[PDB]
Amino acid sequence: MPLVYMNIIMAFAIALAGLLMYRSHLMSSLLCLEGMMLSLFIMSTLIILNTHFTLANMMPIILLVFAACEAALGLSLLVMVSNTYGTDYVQNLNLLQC
Amino acid sequence: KTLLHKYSDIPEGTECHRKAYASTSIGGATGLIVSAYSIALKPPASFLEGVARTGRYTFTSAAIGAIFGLTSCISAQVREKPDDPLNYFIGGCAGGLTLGARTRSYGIGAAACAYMGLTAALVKMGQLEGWQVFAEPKV
Amino acid sequence: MTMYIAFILSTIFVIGFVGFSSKPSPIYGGLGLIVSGGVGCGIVLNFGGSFLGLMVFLIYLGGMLVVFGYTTAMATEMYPEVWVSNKTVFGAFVSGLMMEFCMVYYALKEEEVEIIFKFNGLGDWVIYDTGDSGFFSEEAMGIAALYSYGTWLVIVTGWSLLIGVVVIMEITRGN
Amino acid sequence: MNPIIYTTLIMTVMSGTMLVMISSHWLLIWIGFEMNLLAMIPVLMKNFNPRATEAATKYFLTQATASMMLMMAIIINLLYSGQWTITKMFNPVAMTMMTMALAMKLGLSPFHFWVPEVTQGISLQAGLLLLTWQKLAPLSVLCQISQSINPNLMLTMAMLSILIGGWGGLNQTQLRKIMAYSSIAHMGWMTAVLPYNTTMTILNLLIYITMTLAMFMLLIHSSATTTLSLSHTWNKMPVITSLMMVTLLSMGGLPPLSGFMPKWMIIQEMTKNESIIMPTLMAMTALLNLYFYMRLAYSSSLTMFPSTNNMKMKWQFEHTKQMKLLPTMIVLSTLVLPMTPALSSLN
Amino acid sequence: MNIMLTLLTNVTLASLLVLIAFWLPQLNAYSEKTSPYECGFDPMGSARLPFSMKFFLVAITFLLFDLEIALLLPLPWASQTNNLKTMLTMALFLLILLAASLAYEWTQKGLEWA
Amino acid sequence: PGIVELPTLEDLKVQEVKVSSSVLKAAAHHYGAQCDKPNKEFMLCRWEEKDPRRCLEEGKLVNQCALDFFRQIKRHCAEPFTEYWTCIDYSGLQLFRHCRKQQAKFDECVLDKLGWVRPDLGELSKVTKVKTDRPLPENPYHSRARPEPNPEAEGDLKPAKHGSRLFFWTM
Amino acid sequence: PFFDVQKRLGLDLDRWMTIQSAEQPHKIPGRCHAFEKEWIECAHGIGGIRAEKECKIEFDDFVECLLRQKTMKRLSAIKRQRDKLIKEGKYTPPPHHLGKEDPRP
Amino acid sequence: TMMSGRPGRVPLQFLPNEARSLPPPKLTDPRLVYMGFLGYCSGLIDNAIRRRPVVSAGLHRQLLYVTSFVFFGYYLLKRQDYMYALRDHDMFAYVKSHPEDFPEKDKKTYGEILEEFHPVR
Repeated sequence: MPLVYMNIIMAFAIALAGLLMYRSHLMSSLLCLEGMMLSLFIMSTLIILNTHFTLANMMPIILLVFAACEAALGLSLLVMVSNTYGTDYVQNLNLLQC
Repeated sequence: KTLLHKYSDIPEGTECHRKAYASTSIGGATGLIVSAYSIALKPPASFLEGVARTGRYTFTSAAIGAIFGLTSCISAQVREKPDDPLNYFIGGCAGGLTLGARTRSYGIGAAACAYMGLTAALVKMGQLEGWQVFAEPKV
Repeated sequence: MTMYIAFILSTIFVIGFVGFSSKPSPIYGGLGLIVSGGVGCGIVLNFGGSFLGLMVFLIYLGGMLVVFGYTTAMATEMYPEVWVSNKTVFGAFVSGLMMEFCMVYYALKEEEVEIIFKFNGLGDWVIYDTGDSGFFSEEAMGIAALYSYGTWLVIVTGWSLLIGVVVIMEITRGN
Repeated sequence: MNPIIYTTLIMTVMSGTMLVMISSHWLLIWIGFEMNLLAMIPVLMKNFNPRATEAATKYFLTQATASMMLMMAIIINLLYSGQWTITKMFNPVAMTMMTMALAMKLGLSPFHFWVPEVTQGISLQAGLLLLTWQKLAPLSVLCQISQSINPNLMLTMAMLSILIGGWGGLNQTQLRKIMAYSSIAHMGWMTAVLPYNTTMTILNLLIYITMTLAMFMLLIHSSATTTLSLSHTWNKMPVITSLMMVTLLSMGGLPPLSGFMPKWMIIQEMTKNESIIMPTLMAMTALLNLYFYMRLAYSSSLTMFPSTNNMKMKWQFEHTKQMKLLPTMIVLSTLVLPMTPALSSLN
Repeated sequence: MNIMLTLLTNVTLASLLVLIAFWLPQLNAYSEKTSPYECGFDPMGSARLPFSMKFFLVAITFLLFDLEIALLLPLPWASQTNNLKTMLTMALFLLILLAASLAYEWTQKGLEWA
Repeated sequence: PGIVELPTLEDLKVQEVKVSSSVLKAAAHHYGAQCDKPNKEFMLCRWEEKDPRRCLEEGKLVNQCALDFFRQIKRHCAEPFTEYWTCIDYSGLQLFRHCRKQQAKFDECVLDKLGWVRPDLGELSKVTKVKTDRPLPENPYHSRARPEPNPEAEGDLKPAKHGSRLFFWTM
Repeated sequence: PFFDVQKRLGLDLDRWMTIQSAEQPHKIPGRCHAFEKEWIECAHGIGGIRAEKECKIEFDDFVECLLRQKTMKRLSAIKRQRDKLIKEGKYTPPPHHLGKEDPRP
Repeated sequence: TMMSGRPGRVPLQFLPNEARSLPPPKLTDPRLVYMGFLGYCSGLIDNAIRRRPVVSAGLHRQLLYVTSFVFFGYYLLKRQDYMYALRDHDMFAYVKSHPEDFPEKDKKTYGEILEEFHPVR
């Protein structure tokens, strides 16, 4: 594996760590999800282009489509959370416990 | 897995110091994992408090491992019976007593002695008889 | 230096990720995401994926626009945080940059680094193929096969998007 | 939510599961999981409460992380093999990541923290959908990739699931959280046999789905979300609480009830592979689930708790809506043991 | 590399212009001159407080439609296939699904604001 | 594993067709019409063999035929061809459209002096037959022996000896 | 629970993109079409358990074509040896490698 | 796992044509009778849940319950028998094809064999 694969997988690892380590805002963690999706797009595109898997050059675009679907879902939930609590802070998702 | 290989490689009833060191390393690793989970799930108020909790858990685990290994190896040497599970039982009860001392409770000490000693004896028996906690699928 | 454009861009990508992952205010994390998207476009174009890279840049440019508006609306704070406004954000940023620098120098110097997989420090130019695609853009022809070969993917994705519009409407109804 | 929209969303969830269970391409399986999440999120919030929104957010975050990890595993397997087909996974790190993602989707500990909260937040019907239908796709994917799975990781997750599902339920007075923890324990039972025999996992899944459907439909019929609310049911509808007691006993695994057969066959299959300590520990830890099941039974049917005066009005009226499949679900959950040899049909 | 050179040249020109603007002129910066502008009177609150977006739904739908923009851009090369029947059917399927989504949001009062 | 048997430098030395891309494109149609046989033989060799080494001699023949074609052009139609390929060179895309008149001059001269007729649209793209004395490669992929398939479908089904034979069930 | 509805109904919903050696637009070959074809043909109808060891040579060749780990390692070793020789002063790159000769067309 | 990848298995087929060679389950099979009993219990539970007369109300509904359960049970029993018969067929075929792995053992009478006697004292 060339080093670019190393860097892109490192980017995915960093984004995963960011998402799993929340601070206050939910928007930042949704941005970490989008970053993970971008890293996955780059990895898939590099693999499919280096291996000349022609009929697999569409898989990144479908991955991006469902990444944007996920992003839309996240924002639509964040809007309701903000409406019900006034902020996007994760500490307010505390009613359900255990 | 290297720590487990280190503990296993030293022959039973021999090189008691190295066996105790391996047991201490294993206890320290387990304590570190427990401390990480405790810090995550139950947040510590301060970084110093988190360090204190990590040190307490790690030292308790390391003391348990060191006492278990030291007592088991010394008993194996003195009795001169290497494969007897009773040595592991004695080591486990000593570890439970150490846990009770660290927790400053007699009841914890006694319950830990019974359960931990029995578990250690069972582990030694599994070594001798080839018991598999995780079995490779063979059907 | 132009022999390793890909590596420089990938390092910039990782730095942007360490920027938006340390979680500054969503504005500067969006800045990081935009920069990383541009750099990823650069990498994919260097490997021959002009359409894909440009598409990622275009889609993330629009996506981060809605994120910016949402931030100014919901994820807003009186004193928005930069990577040097809190010890936690700066700690994360510095740790991420240091971790990169560590692996970067490690792999560049050592012939074969192995963090979780095995990586070879030889430039990316080595792996490239010597064949010719003739009068064709393989990426374009493959991406166009979504309509001739990927009828099933088109069906699934179109349904997913329509149901996504419906889902957003329902999730934001708010009773 | 307009009933047409609700039907469409439920069909979308089922179609995502069907895509997962029908596709030979990893991309399409991941697409099915994504469609399941997209459709499910609005379904969980059909009744709008702050709790419903919190549960939807938690579920979305956990499932999105699981999906991203699964996609990374797929991409790594593609990088090291060049194959998109669902088959043996040729890279161990990808296999570990995929197992983690699928366990998180299934709620296997140490990824169980979301299940009780989500179950409590959502309604009983959304809870039924979450705890019966959603489990199908990850278990199907695990069954297809069982050979590649490292037995140690799956078995560790299963044992932790059993232990935690047993422990947490002891402390619960909310019926939905109790169901969530019991689901965790039963899922731990199902994944234990995945490395050894997949048909046993399928059989356990079917028995568990039948029992969970019966329990959730009985709770919906009684309109109870807490133990005290269920306690009153004896005054209004005794038969419901009696059948609940029978179903709880089956869930505990007591012979001769149908809950016994899955544990029985899992123990047999594990023993055939020389696994003795693991089955013994799993069977013993199942007693805690039995304990909280028995406590619920004591509250509901075996002992008659105090009622309220206003129940006299409820006596006059009768339940308007009928759940057609409930009696057959009860009968299957409780009286199917004499028919175990038929476990070769799904075989 | 030509694109990189052009980008560098343009960015360097802009940065040089900024430098010349911030260093050639004379400055007498004082607090009142650098205070925020609120049409002569002083601001009441901050400009970093939340600013309600009355068109949030349209923005999320914009993301979802930019996805379709991405999916439709390959069409120019798609018309070069031999299975023009299937290509045309799927392209019209995607465009009709986008139209359906727009119609649904419109009829459900989703394109309206507030 | 084994050493790769790369051919020697001397064997791969050949006379080279040192003409620019515009010159080749100007004569491309007549070149394909005239030199089809050797070029098709080399193509068949390349595609069947799947080894560049195996087909070196046919490539040498291809180069020789191209040289002969250009030599005949130089002998009989040099100036009109020079004007033609000069015209194509100016266009960045080397389009044929801009140079139709000079192409007409070249085609008329070639038809008169050498008798060559330009192939019509859709002719050089036709799959052609090639008669070859070179044997068809038996194992062009150098594949190993395929693993033997499992035994299958022994015979008829009879009921289980004693039923399920599951614990206590008698049926 | 992989209900092979595609095989039952003869529908190629997604199998067309499953492998790199399948039909692709304009017959554009994959970068490892030969190795993938050989591996698929070797491991056909013998089961995964058998194919994992009876076609291991084919699979290793396919993986080498995909990743070029061994080829990259050999190239890196050759470059390291060449650089060490240059440092020692006992090696001199040929003029054609240095650009003193016109490469073959 | 196991039989899932058996060669020649048509996907999503409940009963292969090969099963027809096996004897059909008898309509008086105890297992089918138990399935009918389950159907009857289902009808009784339905009546109890809807607060109808348990044993007399809805005879048509109880008949439908019993008939549906027996109808599905017949095919379920047929498939179970087919699967067990396939298992036995494959097992015997494998034993025949691998004689070394399943060697015939010399039979020694108890007189020849020595088994230690442990006195119960």
